[PDB]
Amino acid sequence: MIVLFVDFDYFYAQVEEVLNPSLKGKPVVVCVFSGRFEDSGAVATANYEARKFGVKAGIPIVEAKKILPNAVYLPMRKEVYQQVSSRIMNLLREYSEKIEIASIDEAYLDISDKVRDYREAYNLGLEIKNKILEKEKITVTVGISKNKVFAKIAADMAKPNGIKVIDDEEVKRLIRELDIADVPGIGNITAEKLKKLGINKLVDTLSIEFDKLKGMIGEAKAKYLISLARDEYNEPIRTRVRKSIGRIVTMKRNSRNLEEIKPYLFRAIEESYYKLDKRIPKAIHVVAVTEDLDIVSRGRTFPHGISKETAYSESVKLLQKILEEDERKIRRIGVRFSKFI
DNA sequence: TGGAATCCTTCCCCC
DNA sequence: GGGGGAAGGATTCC
Ligand SMILES: Nc1ncnc2c1ncn2[C@H]1C[C@H](O)[C@@H](COP(=O)(O)OP(=O)(O)OP(=O)(O)O)O1
Ligand SMILES: [Ca+2]
Ligand SMILES: [Ca+2]
Repeated sequence: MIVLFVDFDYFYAQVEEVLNPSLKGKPVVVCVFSGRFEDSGAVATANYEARKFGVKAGIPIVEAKKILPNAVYLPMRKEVYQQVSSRIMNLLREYSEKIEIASIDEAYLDISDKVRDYREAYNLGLEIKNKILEKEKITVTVGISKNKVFAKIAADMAKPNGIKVIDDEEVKRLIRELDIADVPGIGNITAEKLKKLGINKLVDTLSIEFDKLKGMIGEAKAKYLISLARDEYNEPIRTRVRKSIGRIVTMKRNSRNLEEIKPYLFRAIEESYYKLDKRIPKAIHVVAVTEDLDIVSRGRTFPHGISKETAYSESVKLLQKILEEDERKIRRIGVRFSKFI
């Protein structure tokens, strides 16, 4: 068992660089304009030029202009990055058949049937970093170990433009040494529960009675951290498929009025239906982001697939259900479509 | 901001 | 008691 994990660096920004090389050397910030005010929006990502000054994914765009008033700010062109990504995936598909496409910018490859050890793996690493640098002009970080979680961690250490092997002895210290907050799947809310439980490192997971751990963070998560800690996590590489498709959009004002919201909602369905493209959903959800950034959703499953005129009419009922059941104003509104035939 | 997975808890119908 | 749903929310990650 030997897993290789690949992670395209500062991806959306690097793609705008590849597309206009003049941009190299300059701090680049790829933004998502919400279009309420001027520069209402958030940061989708920035190159390391910008990132070293605090500008990063999820700070408002106004906050990023106060730090770097002369950086280059580009609106997000997703469809573009979506295609460049595909082309690269295809490249890796020739390095192995066992390949999990994790996100727009990550993939793990099972390379047992291709390689004999951590030296031969390394070489395959550089063989690939190179081939992507060559064909597509994009730098990636490569992390390597016995499973996916440690391949990913390896990569976090080695970024950007890095390559790294975490071998079976280094995994051993890391269970003791690694801060559990730095484990994939443990976000701020689990990190805090785990601290008040006495777990700051991966290895303190064993010192607790399981059923207390289950009681704090869930079973699924508890079994995960446990197996990880017993050098015993070993989930395989899967070809995961889209389970849902949707679209959420921001209104120029916060509103409670049904006629004010509807056309935002209809545009969301429209784009959603395009994105489906010969896919037929059985489930529609209406998601609202209320004025204080809380998220409330109402939905419905059908026995048949959903056509557009049915998605139109049913979506308005579920939005009604939200206004009725929740007293707050509405900042964002959209749809998600799941349960494909 | 915008997208999408997965888990958990609760409710329900019913052997 | 338990299987099998669905629905709504919570959490994470990119
Ligand atoms: N919070 C976000 N909001 C919008 N888009 C995001 C967000 N996070 C990530 N993305 C998008 C843009 C990123 O380029 C892409 C990949 O994310 P990610 O791999 O974590 O970091 P990154 O590619 O920007 O740089 P890095 O090399 O540091 O990981 O997904
Ligand atoms: Ca990356
Ligand atoms: Ca974290």
